[PDB]
Amino acid sequence: IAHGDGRRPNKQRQYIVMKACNKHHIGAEIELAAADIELLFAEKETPLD
Amino acid sequence: AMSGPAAYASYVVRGANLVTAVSYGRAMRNFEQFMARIVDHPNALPSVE
Repeated sequence: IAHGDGRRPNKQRQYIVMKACNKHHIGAEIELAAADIELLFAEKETPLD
Repeated sequence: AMSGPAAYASYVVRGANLVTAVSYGRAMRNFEQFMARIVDHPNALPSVE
């Protein structure tokens, strides 16, 4: 906005802004017993099995 | 020539035997006939006939 005092005039301006992503990683560890993975595949024998 | 059974006798831990086998460390043989002596018909003296 111009005005009538002795101040210098104002040229038009421009602003240029740069933004970027941030990478984030997540990890969880599960252990499964070897007998538990095995007997999911072993065959049915009896009602107690 | 004599007569005899053609196959073995089966014993399966199916039924109410399986609950006491998992929950406790023990298991009957013929739980159902063993239950009908105690709670279904008590105070009956044993008689071989």
